[PDB]
Amino acid sequence: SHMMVPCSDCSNGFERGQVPRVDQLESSRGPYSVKTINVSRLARGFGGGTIHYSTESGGQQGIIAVVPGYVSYESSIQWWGPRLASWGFTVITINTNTIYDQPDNRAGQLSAAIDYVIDKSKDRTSPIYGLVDPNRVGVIGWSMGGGGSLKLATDRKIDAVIPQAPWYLGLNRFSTITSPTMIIACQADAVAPVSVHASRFYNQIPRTTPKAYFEIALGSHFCANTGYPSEDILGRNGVAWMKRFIDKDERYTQFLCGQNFDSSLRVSEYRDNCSYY
Ligand SMILES: [Cl-]
Ligand code: NA
Ligand code: NA
Repeated sequence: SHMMVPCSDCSNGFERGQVPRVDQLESSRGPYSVKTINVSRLARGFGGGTIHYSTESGGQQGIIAVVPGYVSYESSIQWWGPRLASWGFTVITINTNTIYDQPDNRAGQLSAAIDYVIDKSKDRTSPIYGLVDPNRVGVIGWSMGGGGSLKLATDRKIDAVIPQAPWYLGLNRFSTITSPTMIIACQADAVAPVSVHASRFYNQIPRTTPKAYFEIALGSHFCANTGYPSEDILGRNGVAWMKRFIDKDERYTQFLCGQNFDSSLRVSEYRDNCSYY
């Protein structure tokens, strides 16, 4: 076997840390200090990126890979890295092999990036040696990368998916997705119109699969990217989503359900099937 460091801040399975306040979830950082490892483009199967991780709480950490869109780089999605790592996930934000790569290719690169992290967790020279649980993985993607994230869920066992402003064209198996999926939609999107992409994909996913549709009022296609004005609230729901579905931490259902999120002028629509969480 490979050495795995126990979680030393866990109970009730993988429930890590204390229950936060909503304002803590909305903050730019959770309770843990974020460390980073640069991954060069020489990495197998993707264009490199950055591993974000924390060590205070020990191991058994879920793994998350995050991918950008067409003609875009890691910075567009990088905010998810430190945000989620600060809550006890090992998170790799990536560049793609080329910026022109299409959704199904981006799905394979998310898969490769997960596997890269797993491989490093078995490498005695890596800071993340023994830190991760290869059995608990999630993905996040923007635009064509969001399409890729949904595609990957149909090809690999994925514990949680966050497609943001997703774009996908053609035949798909989204009608069979069993991974808990939180779609972030940008209301005014002219690149991946929600009526064609995000909303349709949400509606396809099985009723028994936990899901959410978080639509940012007036948002452009870029509305969920690094530095945009909804990092606070998108990150609140995203951290809760990954806690609930990667860590199986049911203390976090309260942050996702019964909230009437679209009462805020910032949120044009919120859908969920909370009765199936
Ligand atoms: Cl747009
Ligand atoms: Na590479
Ligand atoms: Na609203």
